[PDB]
Amino acid sequence: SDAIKMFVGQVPRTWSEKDLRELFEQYGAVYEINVLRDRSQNPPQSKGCCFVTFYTRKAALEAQNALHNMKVLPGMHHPIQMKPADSEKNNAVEDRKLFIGMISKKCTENDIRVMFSSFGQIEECRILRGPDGLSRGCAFVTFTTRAMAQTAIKAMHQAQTMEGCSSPMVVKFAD
RNA sequence: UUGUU
Repeated sequence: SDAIKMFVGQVPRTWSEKDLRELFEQYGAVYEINVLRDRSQNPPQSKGCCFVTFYTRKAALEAQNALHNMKVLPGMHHPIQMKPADSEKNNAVEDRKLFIGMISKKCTENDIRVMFSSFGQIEECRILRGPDGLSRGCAFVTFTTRAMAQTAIKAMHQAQTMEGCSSPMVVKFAD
């Protein structure tokens, strides 16, 4: 597939980029290798992990299948751990998720889904409830794209007041 | 009791 950066743990601290390139190139072409370093004192030191960026997702997956939880590098007591790097995380859920406040306590998950369905696909909708299943009068709504969440906010924030509520509905990005 | 899982 397209390029992807993988985080790799249980790499011996003595290994450099050269050693890592050699290992990974067995499975697919490597764009870049970067050993994570600690510069807190002299000299800089490997943190025992690296990033490897493969040109294709296919290569990354083949390396993962071959290595993750399978290959134990020299001196290690656990096998390589490999997964996509944090920097590759794209649609953080946290940035696509709305807090909906001041909704009626009678409001159902389905009620909220319907109210907000016109703005995009809703991947999740949860009413916050207390111990006795009573609504806390608020919800979380996750859209598939933040774009759809912004659209809902502009259209729905304080647009109406629901049954039993002291103020208009609150629609905003979740904390 | 405006309540952010």
